[PDB]
Amino acid sequence: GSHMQKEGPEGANLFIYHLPQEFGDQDILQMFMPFGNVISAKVFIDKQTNLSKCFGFVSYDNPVSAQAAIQAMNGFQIGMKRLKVQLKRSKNDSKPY
Repeated sequence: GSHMQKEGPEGANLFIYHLPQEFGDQDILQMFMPFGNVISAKVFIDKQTNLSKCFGFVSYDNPVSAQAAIQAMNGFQIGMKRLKVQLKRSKNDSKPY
């Protein structure tokens, strides 16, 4: 029934934050798919108050796919918002700055 949220395993760890107005949750499964398989996602943006967050996470099979997408989607802006992404570094915060 109730299961804990599946985070990426040993070696691949992908957090996608700061998605543009056409990127979003049912579409996260859509554009990342030919570079490798989906396992679980949800966007925690607290929808009723809109405090800066827009913070994400996702599960990819095995580490030969970590480093091959982690740099093709870094810094290329889509629209009025920019995408910044990295290997799982020590989790201390859930705000941009």
